Amino acid sequence: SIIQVTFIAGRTELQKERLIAALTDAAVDTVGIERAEVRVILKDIPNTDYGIAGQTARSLGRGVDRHGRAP
Amino acid sequence: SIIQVTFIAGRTELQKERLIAALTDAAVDTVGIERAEVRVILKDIPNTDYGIAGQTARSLGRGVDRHGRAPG
Amino acid sequence: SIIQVTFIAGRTELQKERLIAALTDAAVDTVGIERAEVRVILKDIPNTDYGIAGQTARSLGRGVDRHGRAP
Amino acid sequence: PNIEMFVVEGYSDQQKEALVGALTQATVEAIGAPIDSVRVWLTEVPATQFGIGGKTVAAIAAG
Amino acid sequence: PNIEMFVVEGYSDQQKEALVGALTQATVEAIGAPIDSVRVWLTEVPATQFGIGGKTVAAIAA
Amino acid sequence: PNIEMFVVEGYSDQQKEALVGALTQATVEAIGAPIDSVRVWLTEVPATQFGIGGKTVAAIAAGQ
Repeated sequence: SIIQVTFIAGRTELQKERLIAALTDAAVDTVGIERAEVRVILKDIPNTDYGIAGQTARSLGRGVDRHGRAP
Repeated sequence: SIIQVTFIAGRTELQKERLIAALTDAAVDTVGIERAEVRVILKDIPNTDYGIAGQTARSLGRGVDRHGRAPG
Repeated sequence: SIIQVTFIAGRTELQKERLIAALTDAAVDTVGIERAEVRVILKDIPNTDYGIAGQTARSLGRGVDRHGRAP
Repeated sequence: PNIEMFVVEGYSDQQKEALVGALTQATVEAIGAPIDSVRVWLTEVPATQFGIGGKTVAAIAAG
Repeated sequence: PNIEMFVVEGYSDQQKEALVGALTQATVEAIGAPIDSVRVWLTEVPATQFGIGGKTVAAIAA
Repeated sequence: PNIEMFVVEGYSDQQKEALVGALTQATVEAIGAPIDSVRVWLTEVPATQFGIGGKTVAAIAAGQ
């Protein structure tokens, strides 16, 4: 089974590696899915492309943009 | 409460912010969802990666690629 | 490697089998993904739930409803 | 353009119908896409399957 | 963070509850997100609609 | 029909063009949908963001 994650851009490679391990462990431990069956997809959303309460994340000082630059 | 938009790359920051606002308004106005909890995810697809009737948007001369560049 | 299909409810189980098989073949034959890695997920959207150009699929006489039969 | 909205189950067809048109219009009215190109669909999530802060909506609504 | 997990039909409501909880806590721990910002939902796929290697899970199980 | 395929970064533009066309044709033939109704797109994932068995494709590649 298949875990799709969306989150504001700005996480490091190590945080992404950690999240993939931890989400996989969570599926295996909780419902006994075979480890080899677990897929995880992480998609970084630029802060210009993610809306919260009608506002972009960049307008709220959160996240980085498509080249990793903070607001 | 979670709105995912997929569309060809090329739209501006201001277009996106307009879209984010408009979609959030539409959700709250039509079914009274809490504005504070509406999330809008905009997914830019490079024109090399998007298909129209089996042909890439770039082949049709539309949008931009992953480097932000027009098909010209 | 992971294929997600979203389309209006109404397709038969045989059509769903055919589509899973054909999309897998396309992935394998075109870019050489190993067959055992290909995952296909089909999502049936009721016609009261799917809009064409602003109108629902049911409004236009297409597909079926969440119960399984509709005009 | 493709618009997918995840909603918890509970809305009626009519609420849904008006949501679809409003999301389409909002898209046409925000960026200028031809209305014929705008696809909207709702994915309704059962309350047993959608979590906020780690609790299901069904569990929150136990009291 | 938004987490959508596609699961084949067959899990109990209590397994689904534990899954959304364990997915949420895994995110909190792994990337330090505050728990109330994490949204986790499950999308249940009928076995006739979940393909592995070109074969449906239903056909595999049969 | 809407077909989204998640792919690891690395395929050429020609390969992606070929994939978009073959997924479209597969859909037309399997369920009889008119080709102009079939939207196909690829969502490209960096190899550090695609996990199999809890490992990234990047780590799997780096392990031969």
